[PDB]
Amino acid sequence: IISLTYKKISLRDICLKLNLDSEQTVEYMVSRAIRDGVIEAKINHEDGFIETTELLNIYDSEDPQ
Amino acid sequence: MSLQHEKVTIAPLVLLSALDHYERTQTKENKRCVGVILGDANSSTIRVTNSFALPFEEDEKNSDVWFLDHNYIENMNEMCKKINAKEKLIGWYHSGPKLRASDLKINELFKKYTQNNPLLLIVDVKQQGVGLPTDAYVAIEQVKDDGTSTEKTFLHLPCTIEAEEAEEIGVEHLLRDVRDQAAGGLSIRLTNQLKSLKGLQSKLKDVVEYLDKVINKELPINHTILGKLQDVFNLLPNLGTPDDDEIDVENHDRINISNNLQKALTVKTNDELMVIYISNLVRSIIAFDD
Amino acid sequence: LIETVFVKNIRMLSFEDISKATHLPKDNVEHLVMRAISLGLLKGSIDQVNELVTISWVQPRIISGDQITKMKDRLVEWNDQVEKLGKKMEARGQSIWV
Amino acid sequence: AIRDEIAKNTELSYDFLPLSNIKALLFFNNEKETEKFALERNWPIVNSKVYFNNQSKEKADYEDEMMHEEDQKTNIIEKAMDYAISIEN
Repeated sequence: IISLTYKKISLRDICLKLNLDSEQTVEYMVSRAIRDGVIEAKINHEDGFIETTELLNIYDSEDPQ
Repeated sequence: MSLQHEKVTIAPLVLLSALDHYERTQTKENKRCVGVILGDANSSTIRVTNSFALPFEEDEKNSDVWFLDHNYIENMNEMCKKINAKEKLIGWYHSGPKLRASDLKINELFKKYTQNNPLLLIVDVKQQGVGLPTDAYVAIEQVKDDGTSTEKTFLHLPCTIEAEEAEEIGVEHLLRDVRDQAAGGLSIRLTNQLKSLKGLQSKLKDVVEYLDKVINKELPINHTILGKLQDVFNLLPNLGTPDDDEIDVENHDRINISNNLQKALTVKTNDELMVIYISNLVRSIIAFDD
Repeated sequence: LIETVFVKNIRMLSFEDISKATHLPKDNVEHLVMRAISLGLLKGSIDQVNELVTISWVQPRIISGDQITKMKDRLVEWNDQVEKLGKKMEARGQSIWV
Repeated sequence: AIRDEIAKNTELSYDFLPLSNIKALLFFNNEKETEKFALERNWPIVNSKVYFNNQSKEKADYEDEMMHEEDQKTNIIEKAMDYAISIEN
């Protein structure tokens, strides 16, 4: 939910929203989860936020086949 | 005189005629047959309506020695003029397996009767190849950039076949076959597809080994042959361009209609599925009284 | 300019390669290309934003001993390419060749 | 076991961590252990930035190097051939 609603959101805010313990703790969550593709995002470790990568419009890709 | 031979339409009647005359003189073992070609000219398409044989004995010591009856020709022409008066000399057919350079001197002889540029129609009587058994040529004068003066030479004319409405239905009456080159049903175009692709693959193989024969075996260099290959390379399609991405998008669209129509027919057949089963229930009642 | 496009199998050139060949600034590569179009010795269009000259048509010219070899190899690649591909097409759709 | 699992996940997340940020996440007690672990796992540390993307390229290349491959991905021609022959039985 947090990733869909806020495209770019610092881990700091997620801690506030979902009461996670620290920046690290949620970092680990996302890191494991995107290997599975659940969240479908990429982390910005230097800038301190999660940047979502879902954008859509695969009627330019070859996906429909 | 002129070049107006851009298309040559050939009646199927003439091809059948050519084989009949070839056998009824029984010219075999590298003997030739020559007959006149009658038909229209002064039109970009050349219409081959009719032919008739001329007596022509071709030597076996040489190819430069032949007998041809000039007096015969006019008589055949005036008679056929009485039948239909749209027929004039437009050339002569040679029935050899392939082309000769002693046909050039014969070509010049028929230039006298014509008011067009003589068509040499090599009617093959060997039915070689799955495509046409006709190549066409017309004798034309050129100079060329090599340093060659006043050449006479034969330039290939693309060959096509047209037939009249009465003529075409005669074929249909005679034959009932379904034609390995036909583009009919799904299975038939599937066969045409693989046949067409391998057709190109054969011709391209010849060019590659023809190029070797120029540059190691000293076949002649000509700018008409090199120039055509240049065109191929210059207008060659390219992929990964924005043209390619639109193709793929056009390609999903066609895959989309197919998927819709696949689902549509499942509904119709499932309707039949039910109705066989209802009919069974009724027929069970009938069977019990029976 | 006509030479470099034809002999290459690519038909896009960065101005950097043309500038170093003809010893021109970028100002004059843009004229040179423009003149080729006016005369009709080449036809194409320009990206001064990609900084390419994308040529799309080359005038046929005389073809010499060296070029025939270049022309030839291009034809071998395409000839082999149909042949490998036609095997798949023989293999696929086996049931129906009717 | 914990280090390798974290090592996999971090490839997706980003392309580089400074050396210090690697040591905390992948649980070491020496910075020299961190760097040696990276070399053996096929990450280059060049200017104190790891390049997770090396090993992933290398694994991916291997897959394309073996050949089982044309039909698993299924060409365009293959799909269209399949349609017609299902109908025509």
